[PDB]
Amino acid sequence: PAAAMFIVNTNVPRASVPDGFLSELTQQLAQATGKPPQYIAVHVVPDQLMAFGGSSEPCALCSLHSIGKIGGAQNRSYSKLLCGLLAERLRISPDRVYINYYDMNAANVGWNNSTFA
Amino acid sequence: PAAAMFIVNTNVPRASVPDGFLSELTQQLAQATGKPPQYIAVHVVPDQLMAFGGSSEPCALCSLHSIGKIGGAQNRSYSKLLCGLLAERLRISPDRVYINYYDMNAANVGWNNSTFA
Amino acid sequence: PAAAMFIVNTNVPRASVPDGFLSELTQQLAQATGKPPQYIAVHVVPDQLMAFGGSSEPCALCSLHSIGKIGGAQNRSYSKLLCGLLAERLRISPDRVYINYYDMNAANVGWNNSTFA
Repeated sequence: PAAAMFIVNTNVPRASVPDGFLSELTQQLAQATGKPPQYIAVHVVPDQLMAFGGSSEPCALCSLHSIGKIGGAQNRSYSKLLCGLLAERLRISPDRVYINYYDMNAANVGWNNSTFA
Repeated sequence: PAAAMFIVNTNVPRASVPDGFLSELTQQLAQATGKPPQYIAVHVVPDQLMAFGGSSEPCALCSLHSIGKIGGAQNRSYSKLLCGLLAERLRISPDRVYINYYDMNAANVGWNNSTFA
Repeated sequence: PAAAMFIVNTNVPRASVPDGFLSELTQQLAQATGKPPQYIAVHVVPDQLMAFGGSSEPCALCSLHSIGKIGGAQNRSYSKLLCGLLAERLRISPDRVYINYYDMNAANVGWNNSTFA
């Protein structure tokens, strides 16, 4: 199925989030997952009270929930992509980023008054 | 056990969140799960920077973590309920909502200086 | 591997969050998990619109994602620790706290352009 969602939490200021970033994340993830952009959801949360390694330089905590398209090599590619994007667009060092991956069962994803199973 | 928690993240403005909405979610979920309202926790996050399908009309990303009471049919009923509530109260179209469901092991839920196992 | 991350969401005001709290959480969790503080990430979210049991006294919803070091007894110790910290520092009653525990596969944790597997 086509469902995937990406969340990034960061201490980086809202002003540093470029315009079009939501569409950028959406479409890059659509390319990466082989899912249509219409069912990719994205959520960016700046100005958070956060630390990585006990210090407060720019950092991010992210998650990608997806129905399928999750696994070792795939997650490696996603990590390369997303760390690249966060470094280029949000000035965050890749070694200060965690991304948690979740392969969701269709039956555990609600949408449009039902689930995807 | 009685533990369940619901989170909704949305780009909908804080002003559009009606008064009593937390209690409404709590009690509707208590009905739905057959759990006492005293152990239902609720978290609503408005004004978020979000997109669904690459566009920023009202949308929501939600999760329901629960000890038990999670599964295909149950999740379908929850989705009908919650999409209904989000549409009625938050003006969000049900086809712009994801709800992730999690059946949590008692041993993986901390509360009151211990866990539920 | 060394990766662990902790998030706490609470309705408690930002002003009630003491200075040094991020480092405190980081180091206490480093002690608790036997992981180096350099790979512990922490995220604190105050002033949230939240309820526990349908009422809005101070409460928290937290999560600890970790590569390993998760299980029954361990989670009990973590819960004692974290509820203690939240009560002492954030004035939150331990019976109004949920902490969800996640043992993450190395292959499902992205960091530094790759994963931990």
